[PDB]
Amino acid sequence: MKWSEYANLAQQSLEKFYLADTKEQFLNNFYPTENPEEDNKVFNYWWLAHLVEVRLDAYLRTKKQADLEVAEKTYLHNKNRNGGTLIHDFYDDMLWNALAAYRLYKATGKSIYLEDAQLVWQDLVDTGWNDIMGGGFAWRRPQMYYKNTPVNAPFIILSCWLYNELNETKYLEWAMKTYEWQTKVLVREDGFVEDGINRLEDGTIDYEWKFTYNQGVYIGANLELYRITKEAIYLDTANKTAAISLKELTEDGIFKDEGNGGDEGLFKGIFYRYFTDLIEETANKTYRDFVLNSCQILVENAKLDGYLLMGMNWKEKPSGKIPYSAELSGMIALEMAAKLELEHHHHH
Repeated sequence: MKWSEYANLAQQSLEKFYLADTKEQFLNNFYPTENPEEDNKVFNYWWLAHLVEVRLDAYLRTKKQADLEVAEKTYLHNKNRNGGTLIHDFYDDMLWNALAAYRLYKATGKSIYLEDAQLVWQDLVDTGWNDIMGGGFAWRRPQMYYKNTPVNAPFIILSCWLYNELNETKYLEWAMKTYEWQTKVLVREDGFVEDGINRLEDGTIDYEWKFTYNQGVYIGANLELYRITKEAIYLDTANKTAAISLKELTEDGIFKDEGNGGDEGLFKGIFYRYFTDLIEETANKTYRDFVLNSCQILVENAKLDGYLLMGMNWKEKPSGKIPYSAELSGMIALEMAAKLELEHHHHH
């Protein structure tokens, strides 16, 4: 089965294992789910933001209107569960949705999605930044002193996208301002990206919170700025972050576990997305093979009744309670493998 076909199977697998009993819920958070009521209490607004993105990946691959519709329907379901707006207490949850909104805008051409993305950017600029810890956007409204990567890196990406779209200087200025702070405060000399700082109001960094998605979004931020500025530092930094990530976060061809919590299940999917952008920008065949080889391990072990149930550890057979966040990273990885399989040419 080709990668494009595995991506299609992955797309179908989500509802196979997560379709909820009611249309209102849409998807159960876990599989299996012995007690739906309790397991579904948490509204994973940010998980759904990434589902919109993976549904869009399928559309970009197929060009089928039906696929774009599933993406839009998903986005509206999420926005409406959140009260008919993208505004949320967690600045990062908002950003993931703003990124999905922009991609939806580019695919549908509907102005409401661009306005949604712009509104999120504006809300962060108007309320999320302060000079505690020297700058940076805060994690959530009730904790304005805690500055972390999940908020700052995605904001840089959103700012760059908005800059290219609207051509207003404020977008590039904020992208640069945020990048400078992010790099100075949360990035290691060798390119490793720390999760955040001052979470406990003690001014320290969570060094042991080594997560793949922090590396991924920093790579994306660098590539977006490289596209706009063309300064070597951005491409060089993207490469260093990618290299250190593979060196310290992987083992035996796959990424090591990052935690049994639900949210962590989505982390490596996010890395794969921006890591794939680096691959296309640099034509790095070693990194290209890492993606394809890791996906091979996933498919050789995630089979379940003809479909794919993809947990946190890609080498192990599907076991225990699995959040669809993990399912999403598997789906993202396969869509990336499928894209790589098309051998798109970007540079000679």
